[PDB]
Amino acid sequence: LDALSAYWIASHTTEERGLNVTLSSTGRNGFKSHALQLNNLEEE
Amino acid sequence: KIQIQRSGHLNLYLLLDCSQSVSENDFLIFKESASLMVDRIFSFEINVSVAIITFASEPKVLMSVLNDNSRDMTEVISSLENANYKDHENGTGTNTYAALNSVYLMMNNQMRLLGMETMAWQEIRHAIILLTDGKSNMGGSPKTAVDHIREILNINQKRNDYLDIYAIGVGKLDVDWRELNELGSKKDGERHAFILQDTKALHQVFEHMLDVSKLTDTICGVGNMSANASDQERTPWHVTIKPKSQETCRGALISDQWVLTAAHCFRDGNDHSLWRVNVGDPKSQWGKEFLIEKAVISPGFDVFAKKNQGILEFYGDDIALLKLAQKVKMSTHARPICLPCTMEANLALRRPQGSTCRDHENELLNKQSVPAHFVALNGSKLNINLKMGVEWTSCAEVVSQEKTMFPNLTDVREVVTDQFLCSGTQEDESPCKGEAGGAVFLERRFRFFQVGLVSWGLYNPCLRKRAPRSKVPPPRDFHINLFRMQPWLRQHLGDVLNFLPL
Ligand SMILES: *[C@@H]1O[C@H](CO)[C@@H](O)[C@H](O)[C@H]1NC(C)=O
Ligand SMILES: *[C@@H]1O[C@H](CO)[C@@H](O)[C@H](O)[C@H]1NC(C)=O
Ligand SMILES: *[C@@H]1O[C@H](CO)[C@@H](O)[C@H](O)[C@H]1NC(C)=O
Repeated sequence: LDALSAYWIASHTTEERGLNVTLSSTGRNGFKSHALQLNNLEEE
Repeated sequence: KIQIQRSGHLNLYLLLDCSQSVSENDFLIFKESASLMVDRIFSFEINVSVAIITFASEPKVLMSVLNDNSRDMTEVISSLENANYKDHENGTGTNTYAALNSVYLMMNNQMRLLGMETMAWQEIRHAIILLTDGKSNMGGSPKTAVDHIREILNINQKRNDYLDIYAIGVGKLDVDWRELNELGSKKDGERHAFILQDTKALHQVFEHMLDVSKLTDTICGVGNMSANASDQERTPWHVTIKPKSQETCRGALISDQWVLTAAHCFRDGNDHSLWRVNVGDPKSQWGKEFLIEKAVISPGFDVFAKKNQGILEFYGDDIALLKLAQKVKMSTHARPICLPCTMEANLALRRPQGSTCRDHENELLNKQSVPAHFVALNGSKLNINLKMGVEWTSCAEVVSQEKTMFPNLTDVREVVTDQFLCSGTQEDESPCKGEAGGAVFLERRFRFFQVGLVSWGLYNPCLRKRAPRSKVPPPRDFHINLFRMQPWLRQHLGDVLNFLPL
């Protein structure tokens, strides 16, 4: 019973699945940066 | 439009046409307009650097932003009045291209001094104003120089706010309307070319030339100087107080959470939790309603204090203090008014640091008859005259003619003490009970200062509708003097405002 309990919790577990990225470049006007959270959809 | 904001630094480059086609008196009109122009910007106390140049056939840089004195008001105005119409005697033509090229050479030298990638050049937004008839006749088409200054600042859709160019003809000038359009190119829907007759029309248009919504540093006395604007914008400190007595009294904002009013307007008691105060808000004309954290009444205030002497109502120490539930969100419609004898008022007066309360009173009440203003029920601004010294006794001698409030009165000073000001003489308007507790304020250096509060008067016009009379007693109003109440105001406002020494 302990084995099935541990196996079942191991099978069904979910993480944040974050895919944060940063964009940065050196334009003639200066330097800029951005951040895009993707913990939970799609962003532009 | 010119973005009036704390972030970044402002440059104003004012170009003066000294061509022979422009007469000497027209150049004097230009200098007068320039004087008001430079005064208006420096009233907002932002980082602004001002350079002036005169040109008929060659450009004359009377002042450069590269010099540190360009940020100083006195040096700029002195150099403005140093301009002479005969400085361009040798060359009397019209050369706008030379002036624009001088501006460009200036900009190149400045970016060399500070740095290409440095933020000291990035943050700066540049504005150039032309006061000319526009009838250029040599030197080349100014539009090429207008384009030339664009790439040195990299002007495109993303840096639209960093450049502002305006060509306005002021005075009795044969103005070429077509020429002013190319120099003053329109951006979005905002015009950059105007034809005006006098300095006052330019004052109004230049009031529409400023975007003061960007900054929120909210120094006092920044009303609005345009008849076009709403009444609340003209007097942002004006607030509305309704106690349980269902009567309406008025008040003035002095900080983000402090309200001044009259003590007589709270007759039901000291239940400040039952009172509600309305302050102007840009979102709606009804304003935003706030609760009062705590109230302070003047302990020396008592309406029936002198009833033993036949005095039915005594307005001594008629001043009340209120703490709002939350801080007021500063905006155009919600701005405080600074008390005198304070460091904030000292900066508002552009005065040296070593100031005293008596000196501030001298600066404000510097005349026998000092004009003043108070806000009416409808929010309109009316004009009254303040009488002090010898005439102060004259304004108060008419209270002995009263028949109702003082059946038994023998001594004038027993009711009108040093705490009461003088108003209502000649054609001066008389505030009524609905406007009681409002701010009695003065205008100076484009700044507003509350010198008193409405307490009572001998006539009640409201008894939008106003009507005077010519029967004894004559109209006469008395306002509580804030200069005489400094101790208690410092007792309760010491932690709110940095009061100057007595
Ligand atoms: C202007 O910039 C200076 C830094 O040079 C700063 O000290 C000041 O607070 C800024 N703002 C003004 C004068 O309104
Ligand atoms: C203010 O309103 C008046 C009346 O409509 C109008 O003539 C004027 O152009 C407006 N603006 C200015 C800047 O005076
Ligand atoms: C004053 O009114 C003018 C009208 O052009 C407006 O641009 C400005 O933001 C107003 N400022 C305040 C403080 O109400």
